[PDB]
Amino acid sequence: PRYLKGWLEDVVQLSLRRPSVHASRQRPIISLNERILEFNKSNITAIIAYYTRKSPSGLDVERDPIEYAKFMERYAVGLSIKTEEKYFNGSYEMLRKIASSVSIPILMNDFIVKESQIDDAYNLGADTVLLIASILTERELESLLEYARSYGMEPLILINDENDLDIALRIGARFISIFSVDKSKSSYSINKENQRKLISMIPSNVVKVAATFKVSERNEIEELRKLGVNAFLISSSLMRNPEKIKELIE
Repeated sequence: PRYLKGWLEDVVQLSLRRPSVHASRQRPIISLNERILEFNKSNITAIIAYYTRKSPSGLDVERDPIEYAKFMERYAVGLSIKTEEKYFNGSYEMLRKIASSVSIPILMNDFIVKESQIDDAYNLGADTVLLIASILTERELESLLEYARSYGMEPLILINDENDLDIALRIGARFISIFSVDKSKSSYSINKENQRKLISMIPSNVVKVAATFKVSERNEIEELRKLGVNAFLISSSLMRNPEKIKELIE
């Protein structure tokens, strides 16, 4: 992986030594990028529900993962499950349990640094994974992207700046996420103004995911929609009331 230091390079090598898992999916892949485009054709607001048990930035407990997934299943275009163990309190069993009880695209949100994690994701039932360009070399990101595609998994590529986006687009990325739920570490670089900037630099063909900032004003959403954003990544902690989810969903 690229030159990382501090907190991130730690969880990065934690992933490198993460023991592979033996399991087998009990349902095939349900494509996330493709389900978003169909949500688009029908003008359904495509919301990827972002779920983590605990977080380092915001130290707060969560509600039952299985119960939450069963709930969001009728609304979200897909679910993003944080499987990192140390800082985010996720686990592979949690992912396997969610992928078994739900029939909508599941995205494994973790720090993928080797092909076995991708095998892990496929075998645990995830429908795709998160690939972070700012963590992998252009070499590793091209390879991993191919590995996942062989499984039939079109990964969502996280980019945080024009640099990451150049790397991603040249290796042929077809599914991209401008920013994530939390606002980076270099942080002011991560704002609403830079986000539209990065979005306009993405080819109309690419499926674009925008990490929303403020959920409630629908005119941040229907505005990003006009700039081509296909789906929105939203923290679970802002989607608990069904009627409110509907207000977002139209």
